[PDB]
Amino acid sequence: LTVLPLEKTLLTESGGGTYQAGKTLSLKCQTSGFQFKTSQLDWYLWTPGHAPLWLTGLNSSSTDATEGRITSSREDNKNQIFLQIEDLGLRDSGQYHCARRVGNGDDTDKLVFGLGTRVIVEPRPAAPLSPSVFLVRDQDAVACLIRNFYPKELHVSLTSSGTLISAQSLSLAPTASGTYSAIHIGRVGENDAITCSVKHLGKEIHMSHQAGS
Amino acid sequence: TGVALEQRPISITRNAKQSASLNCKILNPVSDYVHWYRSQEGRAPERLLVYSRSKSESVPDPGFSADKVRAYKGKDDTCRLIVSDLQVSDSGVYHCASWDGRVKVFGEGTRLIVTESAFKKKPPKPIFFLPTSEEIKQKQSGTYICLLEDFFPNVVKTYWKEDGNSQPLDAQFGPITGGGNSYSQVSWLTVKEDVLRKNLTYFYQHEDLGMEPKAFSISSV
Ligand SMILES: *[C@@H]1O[C@H](CO)[C@@H](O[C@@H]2O[C@H](CO)[C@@H](O)[C@H](O)[C@H]2NC(C)=O)[C@H](O)[C@H]1NC(C)=O
Ligand SMILES: *[C@@H]1O[C@H](CO)[C@@H](O)[C@H](O)[C@H]1NC(C)=O
Repeated sequence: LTVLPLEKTLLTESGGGTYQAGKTLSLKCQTSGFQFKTSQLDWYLWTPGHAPLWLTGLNSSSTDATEGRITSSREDNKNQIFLQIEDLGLRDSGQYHCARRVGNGDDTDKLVFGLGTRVIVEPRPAAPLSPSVFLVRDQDAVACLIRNFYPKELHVSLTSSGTLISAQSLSLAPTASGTYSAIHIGRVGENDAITCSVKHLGKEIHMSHQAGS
Repeated sequence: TGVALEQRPISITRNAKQSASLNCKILNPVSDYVHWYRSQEGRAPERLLVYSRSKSESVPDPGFSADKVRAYKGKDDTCRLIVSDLQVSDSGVYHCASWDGRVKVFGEGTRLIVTESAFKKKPPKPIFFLPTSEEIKQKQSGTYICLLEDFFPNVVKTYWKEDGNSQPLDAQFGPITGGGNSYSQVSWLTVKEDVLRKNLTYFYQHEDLGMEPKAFSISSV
């Protein structure tokens, strides 16, 4: 015979979505299946490509957090805990998991996680900003560098004397200033005429390296 | 000095029925137990087993057989996880972890990829583009670009450092694009004119390189 607590750890996070930088994140974790008041509960950030990171946690007597802008709290009659992160930035994107510590009490304890909820932080809107366009070359590779535009929607095309070059592909990312920059890569002989042409908010911007006068 | 866990290589690719050894170099250890968690798309991350370094004992959690997953000791006080008789359903990200008080600290994870298709690993082919005069003239700043192409699997880690600093710089990274047996990724670093004279180092890791990063120097000369 063995004696074990009768319990299942059910955790369901909600509140995820796309947020603007500077806003406050508010997440809820609905729990069930185990004795709520006496439990130990935490929030972890799982961003793809990074180490899962502890953010904050709490029980009935104490709470702690990794930063001042991060806090958690409890609603006992509903068996819920909450997460609040003020002043969101791009680094706060990822999958937020509610976690419960389970085990004997020592360093053999495990975390049980819920499915989590996805948070995407994007720059806060600001005045439209047309990009600048620069061509760069290395042997038969051409990069088209597109710097500091807002909003993110644009259309890019690399062409050699009027026709689309092969193996074009576009990479786009936010910067720290709340704008976007982007690189469009293609393959073309180092002596071919090349034009990079960008359309953004109905304006056309371009750079070309001519092969003749 | 703060507990930290290191995991390399960043990925392991296998066919079915093979096995895989995952590495965890744990530094400034504060605990006797090394924990192994698994993450799969759309599933809750969960712990597979816990290993006591002192007692050299590997204890699987319910649902996991010691025949299937088993931790043991390795060179330089390294904990290693062996996953036997690989099936496609084993693919995912495996993190080692350690308790540090009420806080659990996790390694960055190694991605196990199990596929039933024939494959060959292929290392990134890097292509560098350097700041152009026109960019400096128009923006008082310059963008370094590294394109890594034609690698397999679709897992890669890249970072930029400047000499004298050891925090990665705030570079932009594009998505990993491609399919089949050929993926690529571009990253780029825009810096102010003062930093255009300083020396930079560019690093990448990939499973076809094994554990050691490749590093390139970018300097004035
Ligand atoms: C970046 O590294 C290069 C060397 O790789 C440095 O160039 C040297 O500069 C010193 C003067 O400080 C000269 O005496 C050497 O002859 C140079 N060597 C070479 C190979 O060019 C350069 O100074 C470094 N840049 C910075 C900002 O430290
Ligand atoms: C709450 O957590 C703190 C910090 O880990 C711990 O010291 C304390 O004993 C816990 N209290 C309860 C009631 O579990």
